[PDB]
This record gives sequence, structure tokens and C-alpha cells, in this order.
Amino acid sequence: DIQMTQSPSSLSASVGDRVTITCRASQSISSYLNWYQQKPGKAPKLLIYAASSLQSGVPSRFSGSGSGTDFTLTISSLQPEDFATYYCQQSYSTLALTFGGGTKVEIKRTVAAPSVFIFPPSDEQLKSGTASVVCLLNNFYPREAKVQWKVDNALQSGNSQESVTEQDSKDSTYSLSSTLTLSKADYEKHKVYACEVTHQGLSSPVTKSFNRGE
Amino acid sequence: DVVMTQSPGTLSLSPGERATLSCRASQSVPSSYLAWYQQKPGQAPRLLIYGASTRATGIPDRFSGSGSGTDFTLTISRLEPEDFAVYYCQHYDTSPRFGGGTKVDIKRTVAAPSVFIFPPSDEQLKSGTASVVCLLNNFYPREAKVQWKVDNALQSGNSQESVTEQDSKDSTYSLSSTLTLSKADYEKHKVYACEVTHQGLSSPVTKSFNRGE
Amino acid sequence: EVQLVESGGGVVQPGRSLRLSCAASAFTFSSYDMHWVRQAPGKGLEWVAVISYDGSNKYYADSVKGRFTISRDNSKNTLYLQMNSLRAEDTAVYYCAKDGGKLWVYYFDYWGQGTLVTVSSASTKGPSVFPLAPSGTAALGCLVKDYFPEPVTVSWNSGALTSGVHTFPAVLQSSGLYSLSSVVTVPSSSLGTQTYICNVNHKPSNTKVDKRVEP
Amino acid sequence: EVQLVESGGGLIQPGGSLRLSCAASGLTVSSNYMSWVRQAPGKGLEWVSVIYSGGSTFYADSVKGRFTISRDNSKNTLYLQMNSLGAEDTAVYYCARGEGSPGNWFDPWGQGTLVTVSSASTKGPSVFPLAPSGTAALGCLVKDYFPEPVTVSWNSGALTSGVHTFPAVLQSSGLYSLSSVVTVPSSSLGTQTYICNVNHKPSNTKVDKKVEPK
Amino acid sequence: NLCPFGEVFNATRFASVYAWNRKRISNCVADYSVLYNSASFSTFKCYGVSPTKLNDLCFTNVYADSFVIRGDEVRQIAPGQTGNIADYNYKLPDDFTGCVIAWNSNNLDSKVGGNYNYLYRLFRKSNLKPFERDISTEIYQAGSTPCNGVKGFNCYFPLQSYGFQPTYGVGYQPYRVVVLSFELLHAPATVCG
Ligand SMILES: *[C@@H]1O[C@H](CO)[C@@H](O)[C@H](O)[C@H]1NC(C)=O
Repeated sequence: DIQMTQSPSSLSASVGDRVTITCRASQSISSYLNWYQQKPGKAPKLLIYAASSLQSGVPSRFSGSGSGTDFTLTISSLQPEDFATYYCQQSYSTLALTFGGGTKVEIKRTVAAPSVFIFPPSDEQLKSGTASVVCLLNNFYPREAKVQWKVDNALQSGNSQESVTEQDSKDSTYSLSSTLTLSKADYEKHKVYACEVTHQGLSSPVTKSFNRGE
Repeated sequence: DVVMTQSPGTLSLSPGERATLSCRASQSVPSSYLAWYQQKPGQAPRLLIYGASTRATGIPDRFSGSGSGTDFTLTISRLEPEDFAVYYCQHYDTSPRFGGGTKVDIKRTVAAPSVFIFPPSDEQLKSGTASVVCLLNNFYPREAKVQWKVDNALQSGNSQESVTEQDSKDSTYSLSSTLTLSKADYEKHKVYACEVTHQGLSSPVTKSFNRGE
Repeated sequence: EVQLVESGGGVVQPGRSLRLSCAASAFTFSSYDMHWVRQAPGKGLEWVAVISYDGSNKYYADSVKGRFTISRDNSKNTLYLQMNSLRAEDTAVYYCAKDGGKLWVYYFDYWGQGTLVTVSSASTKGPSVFPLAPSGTAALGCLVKDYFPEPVTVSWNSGALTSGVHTFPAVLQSSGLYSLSSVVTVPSSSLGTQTYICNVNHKPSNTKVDKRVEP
Repeated sequence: EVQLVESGGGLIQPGGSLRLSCAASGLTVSSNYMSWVRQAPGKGLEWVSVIYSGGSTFYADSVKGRFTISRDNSKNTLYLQMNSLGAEDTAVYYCARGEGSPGNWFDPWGQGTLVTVSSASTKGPSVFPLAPSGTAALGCLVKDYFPEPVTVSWNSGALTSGVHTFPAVLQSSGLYSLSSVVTVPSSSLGTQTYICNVNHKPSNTKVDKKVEPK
Repeated sequence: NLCPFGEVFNATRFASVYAWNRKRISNCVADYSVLYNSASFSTFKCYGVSPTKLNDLCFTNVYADSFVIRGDEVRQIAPGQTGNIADYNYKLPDDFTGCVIAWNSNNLDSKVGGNYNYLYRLFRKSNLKPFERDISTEIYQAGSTPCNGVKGFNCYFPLQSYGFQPTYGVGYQPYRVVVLSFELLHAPATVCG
């Protein structure tokens, strides 16, 4: 089977930068190499077919070249909405079509400080039996951001789970939501519920907290 | 992608007896793809039989192979001491595959060992180390107990043993135990002895020497 | 202006069957080859099968051969994928793809939106929607909890409230169920005057609901 | 007069490289199937690689990407370049004509050459006599060498009856030590000279020891 | 009238791989859809062209090569492959444009006592060029001394037999292969789909 190897697996470049992606084939595939773009949660879109032909409707900042076993995809001027995962795919072995592993392209930008917001569990949730404290980090860069739970100034781990939104197509900022799930019997046992945030855009850790029933 | 398995692992037969070696395959293999190799200790493997049954050039008539499909057999008629070796079956599918081999041990009557003891050479003593060597020569079976006694004190933790393969001519084993000391520790003692117990010995055998004499 | 509309995804126990469909529009369907391509969650893309323009020649990847079946109705402009003897490894989003006719070889010039197929012996459930109340702008949101499996689509005002909305990827809590959050930041001025209601839909269980979010 | 003479074995550090040689006489290397088979200490036979007469090469998965087989027609020599060697590569390596298929079996074989992959250092042996007192015993002690092997002959090959060369033991110092003994009639001690010929191939240490009674 | 693909696929007897048959197909209409939906193929791979696009394409000539090999040897009938079959019997170019079709033929080409009619080349000084056929039976010289047509030590008959028996494993069972090559020259086409 014809293996397609892409490099790099991931890269970060700022808006306006030139970006080139490399795809290598385990054997000569002539010129039958195709490039696909996949936004998060969206179906792939054809960009380049047969190594270097532009698909209709695709912007002109995309181009391709290569023959044999080495092929490149080039974005001449990166735009914010170009954040996606880029795949190559060989069509020389037409009954054993194979894709590459993909290259995830991320938008590099200036540091953005997160806006931290904490939410106590609703009264409709305590009526059910569970209790979830949700903390929100809004519009920051880079993605790397530490979220630490404190309940009565006691560190919490093993009761929550984070979730990050994919990079925004407008301002290229991320967003994080941590859900501190715990039972109702454990909820009234304690008082303080804090949410500490460590980020590159913060000169000192920022903490948003609240008092239970206050 | 066909796995072959040899059986048994080891085989112990008296000379003149008939040896049956098996090579089982998970899938039906053509006979012409199977071969047998002999490897005597410290030697390279020798082609015995190829194509399941064709005897290689210069191989004695007593070696013969048969079988097909999932069961191939190597037979050594009139087993001889020199036949002591490991036997591997081999085949090709997408690549050469070897079996795990089968060791063929040769049984014989019990033989008492001949015990010898060697003092360290004066050449070695000048280096600051003394090696006392006890030799158990041409015994059977392999089980043997060697005890070092220095000034009639049983020694533990300063000797190593080594046993040879079964002799290709008489099917016996040999053994050497080396008691290792510093020159300083060696000069502190007079009587050096190794005591040997073996099945062929009614009573244990002791071989000793006095340092200096 | 080529469209490929898919349907048929859902939940299925291992060993059971499922049939996906893909309805094509605005091109000469009966003279193009059609493909099926899948993508396991978090993984890459895998080509599944191809069917000739007339539907006589069919070719499958080894990982689905003798187990899946591709077919088409040219009078209905619809592509099909029959999935029998489903294993857990078949869990993926399945895409139909029109073949581009500019090369001697295959390639996927237009893709369908994809439908999720989840092979699991677990049951399908409905979401609980607990509101996240606000307390220099504010933030309010809805919490979708305890549903299986993926996914759930969440919108605000039947698709009328667009800007400011953030829907987060789900998290598989220890209970095996999924939990999902969706927030939206509004100015602190219009809190007791503007109404905020989120829309939730769970196709695997065929359940929808609405919920208002007050401070 | 067909022979396969191997060379190039010895000590190599982990991650180092090594090239084996297989000088042939009685056959044409460039015209034959030529294979490499290795045997780990105490274990079985494993095929490593082969070169077809037409030039195509093939490698077992355990060595793919680290070994490179080659030949030199003018020198009629087979070669095996082994790179990134680890502990599992320590074995006796044989060259053989053929590939083990019908009409193409492994025949003949070379004597083999031992490759030791360890962080230690090559150490030459010390040779000491084992002096005798119906039949007597004498011998040689080959002590403190690394790595294996040493080969011991007696009277340059003219003395084979009753000779026992023992397997090496690994002392607590990390160096090996073996002994070679021969049993003779007690009456020939004064009227026969006994020389053991020690050869520690990894260091070109060839030592002859005359063993006389004390 | 239609191109005679049935004369190749439905042939009662196939060639040995070393003496592989080739049929030059010209001046006819090729019906690939009925060709590919006839028998049940254990192997169907195409290169540089889709099986379903062949109905639209025209070619100067089309070649149908047919032979029999082992089950485990089918993998060598592809661009960029090496091995005893690809090197010394039947070789495809790295830029091959065509299709490789193979199906198990145990019920046809295996005998109870073994079918030794099918052979392959084992020894050769050099590899074949793409689409080259070598039917030489000269004694192979593996040593310095000349053979002079006498098979003995270092002097081997170059061909080996398969000996198909119907009870073998599929890796050792006979497989009939058809390779469709598409010759596109700067000349008027004689074959259209
Ligand atoms: C071979 O014969 C069968 C009938 O036995 C027929 O259906 C098929 O089309 C033939 N194959 C070709 C390539 O003509």
C-alpha cells in the first residue's frame, strides 16, 4: 500500500505569512496528488488536484507543485479563516486511494489575555442531585492555559474536565470551559469555590471565586 | 505467513535407536519447500535434507525425511554419538522461516568422573591473583556436585563452574570449577581441596594439594 | 452550486445493520462516479468505496469489503451505503463525495456534510439543560448534560442569535454519557429586558427542548 | 574447495555501526543468492537479509532500516552494514549462498562471526598453564578477556584426542575466562611437548603456552 | 465489433509466468463494464487510471498479459515491486498505467499428484526490463567454471516448477493474473470504450 507522509504535523504562522506543507509518497505516484482543507466540524474541501491544478472557486493564495514522491502545498498569504487541517491524498493507485496524516495549521497572533468568569451550579441542577461549577476563559492566545480548582482553598483534581473551542476565524482566539462536576452531598460540605487561571497574558494568576449561597 | 513448530524440544536416545523429529505447520505447506539443517555445537548449520525428503550431498544414508501438508518428520536411523546436534526445519513463504530447533541428546551408561586439581601457576601468583582449577573429566550423567575446601573449610561464593557439551565420540560430560582468590588470601592457607560427588562414585572423591609442596 | 445531502446516521449495536443515503443535486449525477469516505473521531480520512456512473461496477476498501455495500438510484439522484455486521471500529462520520471528471483517476471535488454513525451497545438518552446565570459585560449559557452519544446541535433563537455565541466540544464524563456547554456574552445593560433561550436537538434520541436563562 | 570466510565481528557500543565481510571462493557472489542468518547466544536461527543476483535486496523486519547488505564483485565478497545496533543484535552472524527456497537452499555456510553489543571495552586475555602432577591432565587457563570468543588448539591442531575446551564463564569483574584441558598418558609427560594455542580474535591476541610439569 | 477479452480471461489453460502470454488488442470497441462484472476476482488494482473511466478513454492499442503465479507472489505484480517474479519473470514499469486482475485458480490449475506444468524463472544474472519476456533454458553459471550446458555444481537449470496441489495453503495456490496495459501513442486510436 502507498503510504503518504505529511510534514510537519502542526505549524503556527501569523496572518500574511507564507506557508508550505510537504507530502511524501512511499513510491512514485506520478502527478496524481491532491490537497484537501478541513475546517473543524466541516467536510473536507478540494484545493489542488493533480499536484498543481487549482480547483474552481478556490482562492488564488493556494498553489501546489511536485512530482514523483515529493509534493508541496503553498499558501502565499495566510488569512485568518485558513485555520484548518490539510490532507494530501494520492490517486495513482485508484482502487486503493490513501490519504496523508494531515497537517494542522494554526494562526499565530499577539498574546491575548483571557476574561475569566465563574458560574455557580443552578438551582434547577441542585434539585436533581448533581452540582457542576463551570469556569470560563474567553478569547485568549495562545491555547496553553492552566485551570486550577479550589474549594475552600483546597486544590481539586479528578472532579472536572476542560474543553476548548477551535481557533476563531475572526480574531484567532481560543476559549476554555472547565466543568467541576460533584455530587450535592459534596457541595454543601464546603463553602468557597474558586477558579485560578495561569496564562502567558497574565502578569500574575487571576482567580474568580464565589461563596456558596452568598 | 505459515508458522512451523518443532517437537520435541529435547530428545534423549541411546545409540543405535531411532530418532523421530517433527515439524508441524499451521497451514498445508508443499513438501518441496521444507528443509532440515543440522548444527553441531560450536559449528555452523549444515544442510541435511531439502525438499522434505532429498538427502543433501555427503549426508549419511541413516538421515531421512518424509511428510507433507502440516506434518514433516526427520528420522535418524541407527543413532550415533556424533549425531549430537540441534536440528532445525526451515521453509519459505514470503521469507525464510526457521523452526525452534530440536536438541538430540544421546544416552549412555553411567561413568564416574576423573578428578584433577591444578594449583595456580607462579606466573599468575606474581600478578596478585590465584586461580585453583578442579577438573571433572568424562562423566555421565551431567549431575555432579563440586565442593571446595580450603584448610578443611567449605568455600562458598568464590568459584564458578562450566560444563562442556556432550562429547561427540563418547557422549560424556566434562566440568571445570575455578576457585579464585587474591595472592594475599592464597598464601594464608595450606590445604586446597575439591570434593566431588557423582552417581558413578560410591563415596565422594577428594583431590587436594598443599601450597608450597 | 453542487449539493450532496446526507442522512441515516445514528446509533447501532455491534453486528446490526444501517443504511446511509446521499441525495445529489445540480449536476449530471448518472454520469459521475460516487465515493464514500469516513473519518473516525479525532482520526484522519479513509476511503471506503466507489460505484460506477451506471452502478454496475463497485469497489471497496479492504477494511469494509464483503461487509459494506454501495449502491445508487440514478432516477432518484441518491447514493447509498449499506453497512452490515458493524464493528466498533466502524464508528466514524461518513461522507459521500462526487468524483471530479477532469482526470483519468479518482478524486473528491465535492463532499457531503457528513453523518455520524456510532456503533455501541449502549442506550440513547436525552439532555438535561441547566442554565448558567450571569452575575464590563456579562455571560450566560446552557449546559447540555447526560446524553449518548455524540452529537447535539445547540443554537440560540432558532438560528437568529449568531454573534457572541460559543459552543464547546463535549466531554465524556465517567458515566459514559456526554456533557456539553454553550455560552454567549451579552452587554450587562440588557439583562432583564432581553430574553435568552437556547435550542437543543439530539437526533440519536430524537428529542428537542427549549429553556430560558435568567440571572 | 568451496569456502565462505567471514570477518568483522567483535565489540561495538550501543548505537554504533559495524560492517561484516564474507569472502567467497568456489562461487561467484555477484551471480548468486547471498543471505545473512544470525543466531543469538543460546537461541535459534534468524534470517536477516538477502541480495539477489540481479541486485534486489530484502531485509527481515527486525533489521529493516538499520542493516544494509551489499557485495563487491571484484573482491567476490559479501557485506552487511549494521547501524544503530542494540542489545538484541548481539549474535553469531553467518553468510550463506541461497535463500532457503526450492532449488535455492542455504548452502554452503560460513563459519560465522560473533558480534557483541555492550558498553564495555575490548580486553586481551592472560594465559596461564595448568601443570600436571595411569593418565594425567594438563591445560591452559585463559583469564580476563572481553568480549568472546577465544579459540584454543593444542600443538597447532596436531593434538585433538582428549581435548576439552570449556565454555567461558562471566566473572564478577565483567571479563570472561575459560579453560582448555587435555588428558594424556602419564608416561609421555617427559617425552612430549604440549603447546596450547590461544587466539582471542577481537584483539588479535595469539598466545602459545608450553605446559610442562612442575 | 467488441474487443476479444474473453479469449484471454476464459482461456482454459494459462501460460507460465516466465513465458507469459500477451494479446495485442486493436480496432475494436472495448466493453469494460461487462468485463469487470463477470468473474469473482480476488485481486483488482488499477494504476494511473480508474476502472470506471475506461469506457470514456481511447487508446492506440491495449495489451492483455496473462500468466499463473503463486498466491504469495501476486503482490509483486505492481509498479515499484521487486522479488523473484518481478525481477526474473514479469516486470511492470514504475509509471505503469493499467490494471492488474487476479483470481484463485485452484480448481483449474492444481492436480492431485501435483501440477508441474507451471514454471517460473529462479536464476538470472540481471533483472528484467518492464514487459520483457525471457524464455531461455540455458544452464545458469553460479561459479567461475563454465557449465557448457551441463547441470551440476554451480550449474543450475534456470527454471523451477510450482507443482500445485489442491490442498495447499492459499499462499501456495495457483492464481491466474491478467494485466491490462494501455498504449497511448501519437497515432490514431483503435480502441475506444
Ligand atoms: C467468460 O464466460 C462467461 C460465461 O461462462 C461470461 O459470462 C463472461 O462474460 C466471459 N468473460 C469474458 C471476459 O468475456
